[PDB]
Amino acid sequence: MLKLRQLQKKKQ
Amino acid sequence: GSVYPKELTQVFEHYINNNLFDIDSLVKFIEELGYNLEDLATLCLAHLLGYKKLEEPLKREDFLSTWFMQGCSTISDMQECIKTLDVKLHEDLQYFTQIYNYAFNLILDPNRKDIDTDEGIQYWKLFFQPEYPVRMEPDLLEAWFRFLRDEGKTTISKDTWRMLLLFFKRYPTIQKIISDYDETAAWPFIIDEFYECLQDQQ
Amino acid sequence: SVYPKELTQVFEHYINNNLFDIDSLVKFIEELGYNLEDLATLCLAHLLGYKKLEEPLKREDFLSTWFMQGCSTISDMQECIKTLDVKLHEDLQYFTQIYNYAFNLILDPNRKDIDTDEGIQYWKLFFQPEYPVRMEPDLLEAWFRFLRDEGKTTISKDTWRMLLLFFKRYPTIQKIISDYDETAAWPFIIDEFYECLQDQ
Repeated sequence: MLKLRQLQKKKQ
Repeated sequence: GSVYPKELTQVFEHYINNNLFDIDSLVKFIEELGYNLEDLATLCLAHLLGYKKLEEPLKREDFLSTWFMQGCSTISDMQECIKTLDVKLHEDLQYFTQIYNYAFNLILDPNRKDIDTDEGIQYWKLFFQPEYPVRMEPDLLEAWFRFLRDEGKTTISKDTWRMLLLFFKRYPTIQKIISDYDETAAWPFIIDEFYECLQDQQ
Repeated sequence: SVYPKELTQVFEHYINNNLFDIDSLVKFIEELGYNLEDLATLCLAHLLGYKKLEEPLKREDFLSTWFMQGCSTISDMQECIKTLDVKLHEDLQYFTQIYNYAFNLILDPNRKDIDTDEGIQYWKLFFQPEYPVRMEPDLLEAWFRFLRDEGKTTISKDTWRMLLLFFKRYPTIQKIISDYDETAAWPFIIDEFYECLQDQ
């Protein structure tokens, strides 16, 4: 789930 | 009837943010299940929960349906269910393959058709750990990553992604590729390029 | 070259008019050592990635599958299938996966559910005492009788899946009567079966 963390950075 | 066990509904409610089981929910859920995001077992989880896209929120009914069918009401139970799938990921080549191919569909950004090479490489590093059932020469995996970078392959198609598993089982070493690989087979064209590149660097 | 000569010869041995069609699958099953009514045939179908029995199996899928498994000869394939047949009896999650899978293959093209008749036919195979989900014989008979009596002519995926879970939790008619919770999240049809079991 590395993609999930990437999505966090994009939303923040 | 219609009521799921109260304990299961409490678990859902615990995780949601502003009424949605969103990305922050899934992360917290993985954390509380006792995993790192690097853990491949988290993909079994997503698959078990029937995620199609990580960007879209998980529906309550879907969350509840899934656990009810696994006989789980508590985190403890869900830990046990995932632990079991995690073992199956390591031990059952068919299940590993399915989860491998599934990974691609989740890595896909919205509106794209291929995954970015950097994201792909990062996931290949996870899948090709020696604890997993498709094992190959470390130099070969490194040569593959290097090839993609040096030759400007900025995206990976589904066909390439899916076929690479057979590729690596069929040729676990660079030298095996040199000695057996046939360009006139039906491999993805980028795999043909990889062969030529390896052929040059002999 | 990609695949060993022996493995390509096995595929080639079963083709009809250049396809691996249903006749191919039938003969394959027979040479594997099985009868069509053996549930291990579902393990085979499932291993080879069949979505619909109506569709011919692609050369590449037949070959990729067996190669990944480390099989070249019919004898290797037999060994593989024997193992999965043991797994079908011994491994409850695996059993459940195959049970669930069966429904998808039973489905006629253009349909969302199966005929009750066909449900019952497969239920009778899945619930033989050799298999991991065991119940009172009267309970299964009561379920069949309920479907007839209440005029249930069609079976949904939801019902099919939930019934197994239902029988795992409830091996007897009396346990159902004493312990079943009609307020819980079971499908309506099993709520009806419960009431029917009480009415008698």
